[PDB]
Amino acid sequence: ALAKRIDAALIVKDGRVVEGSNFENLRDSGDPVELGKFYSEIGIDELSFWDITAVEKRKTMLELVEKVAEQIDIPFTVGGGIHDFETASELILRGADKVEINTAAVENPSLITQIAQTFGSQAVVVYIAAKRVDGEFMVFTYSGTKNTGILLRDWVVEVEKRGAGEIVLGSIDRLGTKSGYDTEMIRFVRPLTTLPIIAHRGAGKMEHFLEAFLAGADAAKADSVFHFREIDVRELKEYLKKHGVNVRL
Repeated sequence: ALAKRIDAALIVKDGRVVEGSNFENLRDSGDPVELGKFYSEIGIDELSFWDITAVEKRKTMLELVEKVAEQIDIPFTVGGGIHDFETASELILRGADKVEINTAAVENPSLITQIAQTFGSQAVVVYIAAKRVDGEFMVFTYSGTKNTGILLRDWVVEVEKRGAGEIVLGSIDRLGTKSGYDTEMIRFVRPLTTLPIIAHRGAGKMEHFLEAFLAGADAAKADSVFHFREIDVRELKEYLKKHGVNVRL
């Protein structure tokens, strides 16, 4: 098999973890590099960093990927406000395994192609934020707030065609919610693409992850459930492996 992956997402701003973590065993529980590193040691397969720095942003983001590339041994993705090829190229550049684009991809899909052909499809992740609108899955930009009018089913196909290597599927309705991943959305998207699917939004308990993997997800991304210690990563992996999921352990 293919191993299923568990991803920790970190939101960062000015080199800090926005809202920190409860890993007080750490020297600075709000340091993304030390927190990233610590997750890699306890059983997280990949890391994700989303930057919301002010402009200050480029230097901040470059310093982040430099310090992470040097310290951590697992794959990592860096996003966003990465609006052009040059910024993307430079971050990959500086040590990021992948760049994640969302609003930029929708507004410039050719941006997927450009990074893909210079660095390979494996270097490009497109975050799709989607929401049911009148019985239809629609793609949304600007953190889930702007209805683009594009069907999920069409963007998924287009994203693939342009050469993305992987897709985050984030259920806007589940933002903040704790009651499971949107497995019906996962199951909708699964037969449309052979790209890897990373589920995002909704995780509350270990069983949620088993459900998303049944749904066809190749990876499951979570953040605050991990940071706040609601779910222990080791315990999550031992639970998945006990119920037949092919996880890293």
